[PDB]
Amino acid sequence: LEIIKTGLAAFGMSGQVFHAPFISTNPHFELYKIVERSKELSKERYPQASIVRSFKELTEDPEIDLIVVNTPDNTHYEYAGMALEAGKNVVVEKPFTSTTKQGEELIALAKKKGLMLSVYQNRRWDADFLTVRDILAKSLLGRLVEYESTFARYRNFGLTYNLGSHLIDQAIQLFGMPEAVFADLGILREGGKVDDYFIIHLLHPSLAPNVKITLKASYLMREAEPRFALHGTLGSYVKYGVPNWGEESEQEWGLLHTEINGKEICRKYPGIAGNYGGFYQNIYEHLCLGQPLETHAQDILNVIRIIEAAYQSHRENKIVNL
Amino acid sequence: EIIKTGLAAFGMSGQVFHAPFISTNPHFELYKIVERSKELSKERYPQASIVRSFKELTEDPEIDLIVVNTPDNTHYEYAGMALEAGKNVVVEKPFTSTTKQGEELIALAKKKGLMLSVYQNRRWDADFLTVRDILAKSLLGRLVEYESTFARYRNFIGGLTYNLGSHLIDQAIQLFGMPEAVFADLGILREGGKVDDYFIIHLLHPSLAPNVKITLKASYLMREAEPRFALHGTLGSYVKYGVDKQEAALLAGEIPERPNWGEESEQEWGLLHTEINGKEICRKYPGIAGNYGGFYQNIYEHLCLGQPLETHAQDILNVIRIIEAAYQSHRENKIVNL
Ligand SMILES: [Mg+2]
Repeated sequence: LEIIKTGLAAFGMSGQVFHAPFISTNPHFELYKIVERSKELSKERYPQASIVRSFKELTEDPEIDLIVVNTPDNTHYEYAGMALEAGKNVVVEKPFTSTTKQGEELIALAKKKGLMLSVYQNRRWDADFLTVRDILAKSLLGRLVEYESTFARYRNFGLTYNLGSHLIDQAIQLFGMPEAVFADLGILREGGKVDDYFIIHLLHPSLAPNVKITLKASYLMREAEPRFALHGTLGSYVKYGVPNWGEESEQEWGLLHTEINGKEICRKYPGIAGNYGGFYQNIYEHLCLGQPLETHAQDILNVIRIIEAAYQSHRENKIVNL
Repeated sequence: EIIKTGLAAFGMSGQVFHAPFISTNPHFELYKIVERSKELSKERYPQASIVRSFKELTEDPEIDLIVVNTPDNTHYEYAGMALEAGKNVVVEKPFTSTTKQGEELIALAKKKGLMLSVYQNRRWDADFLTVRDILAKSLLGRLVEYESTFARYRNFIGGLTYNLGSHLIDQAIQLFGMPEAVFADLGILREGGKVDDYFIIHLLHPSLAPNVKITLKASYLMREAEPRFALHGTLGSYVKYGVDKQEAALLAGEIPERPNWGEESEQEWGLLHTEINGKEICRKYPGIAGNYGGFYQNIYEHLCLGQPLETHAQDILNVIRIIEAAYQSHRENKIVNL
């Protein structure tokens, strides 16, 4: 009900694309202060923001309700820590912290002080994932029985950490944490030193324990597997991959093949647009209206636990129970 | 020169998979057909002799080969009777009710110097034959991944892992050998279902290619079908949809003799996306025709020309070992090491 005065820690790509346009347009937030080291780039589009020269200046201002930590990766633990100690709610960009221990510390500190600690991941707000969420919300496939998600690439010259994070994040958000993890990893390309292939099964996710989950990525898929393939009792949705913050061109549309009002339909499906402002609207609804936050920092720790369970599964040739 | 053949039953399997090929192959005579009460074979095979019992096949001194395609419970007894009587034998799946019975039959046939084959016809599906061709020609470069799936959609109502998984596992073993370990996850995804109607199986480190990633899958709830095959290599990929058309044509009563038998259209062919002499190509791959007659042609080449038998009964025992490991992996929530 009171406007969330927001300090933005950096005005590089991420500040200009992921953060400032939505803090600005959202009427429940004020783009109040922006850190720029020497430049005044933000003046042109955001003339009512005040430019400060240092991060500490955001933490020392009692008017600030929220600090967005989108500075370089190495600064994240220190900066989020400074902001929380100063009594500010915090958004940190992925990667949240350099260690799990650090992440646990910050969550505990936020809990102690009654503050929000959110982790920003732009892919949560992309057209493709939101379209999948919407298909599920509307039960277009009937009762869902299978979910598959693959990052297909073709490149010669670790994947489970780099692309697995996004896939695991999205699966946990839709279906909850699994009882167990199977993973098989590969180094498929000659001369490779880190995994360039994985397949992961999340066994019995808490919200939908009967749904079969497959997460995959590979650098040797010259013909791509689907970015999403979903199967239900009434139908299927299959989507192939190419920020993704608007609508999608026809070439990118998924195929929806299902039963609607008792009639079989099989058509390319435009889906719904990306909604990068959704991140901030959810923060508003959480802080002001007490609604569930979709981006709690504990999510990231949960993804890391799954990533580690996947590497353990492969290394030990075992199903890892959680 | 000519293999005199007795067919143990003229039910569906008899009319679809066996009689049309034993008949059209010039190296076989469809000599005798067991029909216990009917005379259904007279219309299409009027030169065959109808007998009323299985014993009339095994006691026939002029029969070289007996095809055991009777109801499932007889198969051990019937194959044993045929072997003891000195005949070469084909058994349909299920080979035997137990593994011990199967091992017994294999040893008996070996002792007597008799052929014991198990009918596994999907080795001659158009799609799989085409896969063998692509691999033979190294079109994908070095293969790194093999996915094989039977996608079905039937949202209403022994398991799928036995019924369809047997075919997929057999194919995978033929190409890549036996795995070191098995992971499987099975499901009953349909309301009211009594047996598994979904499986995913990983055959981990197959002997002949231990770095190739293997996924075998089937489901009765895939309204939009996943590929029948998706193979990936260093240079490219091959992706195929659909199923072999032979069984439908044979069920309709089409005679398999003709030049275009087992052929697929350009639409049915798989997509090959790879590098051929330096250049990227992406096009439908003119495939190998489906050839269920190849099962019998192989039997002839084995018995008459001393060539290797492709379909040893031991192959199905190997397949069953994998199936049992898949069931154990699912039931016990563990990777099963062989
Ligand atoms: Mg205020």
